[PDB]
Amino acid sequence: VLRSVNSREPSQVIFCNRSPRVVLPVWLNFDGEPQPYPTLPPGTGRRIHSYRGHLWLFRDAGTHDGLLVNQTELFVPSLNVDGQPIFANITLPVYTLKERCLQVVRSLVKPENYRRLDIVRSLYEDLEDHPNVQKDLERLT
Amino acid sequence: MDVFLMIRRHKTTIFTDAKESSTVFELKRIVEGILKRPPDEQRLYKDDQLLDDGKTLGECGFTSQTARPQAPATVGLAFRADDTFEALCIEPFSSPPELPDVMK
Amino acid sequence: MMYVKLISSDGHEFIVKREHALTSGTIKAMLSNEVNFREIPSHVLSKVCMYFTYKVRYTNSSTEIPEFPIAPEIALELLMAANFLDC
Ligand SMILES: CC(=O)NC1(C(=O)N[C@H](C(=O)N2C[C@H](O)C[C@H]2C(=O)NCc2ccc(-c3scnc3C)cc2)C(C)(C)C)CC1
Repeated sequence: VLRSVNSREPSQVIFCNRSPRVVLPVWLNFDGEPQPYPTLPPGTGRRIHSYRGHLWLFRDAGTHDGLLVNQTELFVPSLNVDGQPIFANITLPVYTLKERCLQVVRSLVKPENYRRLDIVRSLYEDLEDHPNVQKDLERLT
Repeated sequence: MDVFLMIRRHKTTIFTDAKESSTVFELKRIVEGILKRPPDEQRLYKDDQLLDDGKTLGECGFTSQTARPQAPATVGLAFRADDTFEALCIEPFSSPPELPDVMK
Repeated sequence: MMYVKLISSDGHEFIVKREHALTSGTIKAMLSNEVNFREIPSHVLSKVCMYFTYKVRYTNSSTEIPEFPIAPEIALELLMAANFLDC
């Protein structure tokens, strides 16, 4: 369902990382498989060649936490007007306090030790169920 | 520009915002609406320094890039009982426990 | 402006805007103008209040969003509070 269209109509894009994370761009290919692309360090930008109707999303390269692009989940390159490129502004969302606490706890505890934490079983499951692109593709569908 | 503050006395802490161009006296009127004590019974402080009514929050060092939503700046508060003012007293927050072993 | 009082387990009294406190469905239910939290100490509840301010300020905004900071030493307790408060 969620997949790029094979249009063959060029479209130039600036990927602008306005987050403090290392960014992984992900292109959804013509069969809907996620394909990873080279990462962007915090604060940096790249001019890249893509196509009209192609689908992209963006993640933290180390943890796969979700990021936003022009204030939403997916980015689709559009028609360039007057030769000017389209801007893809990549930012942190406002995470819930719970999801942010889970991020910080995950960054300090090795997965094998989640069960030794003194918390309710449901929070152990919440930690183990870490961010993942396939999970979100199933959701977005 | 908005500045984000914690106004603190003893075991009381008020979260609020104000303009950088607003005055110390105007901040006392805010405290008055919440805690029901008039400006003349209030002293405001930055650390140990007593703040003058006519000065702006900006002049006194509360600026939009240091008094942030996720990390607000502290303003101390003392009340007058009867004739004289109490000393500035701010109770510290509780201490976190040791990091569990699996977090080291 | 309508304020509410949130009281920590060690007796610290946090006075915040009602609208900010309604970020939490749990707090809304406990109100519907003071709430006592027997399991949440002040070093955690103060951070909770700072999250409310952060969320209200940066939700539906254009200006770039900074990271919400959480010290390692309070992360486990803050997680438990956020789960109880559904925020
Ligand atoms: C030959 C062909 O199939 N051309 C078309 C096409 O769709 N090509 C794809 C293509 O070129 N793509 C798909 C995406 O739209 C992006 C584009 C591409 O791969 N561009 C090169 C590129 C290289 C690095 C980067 C990045 S991302 C972060 N840093 C860099 C340097 C971005 C784009 C691909 C099937 C060859 C993968 C049909 C028009």
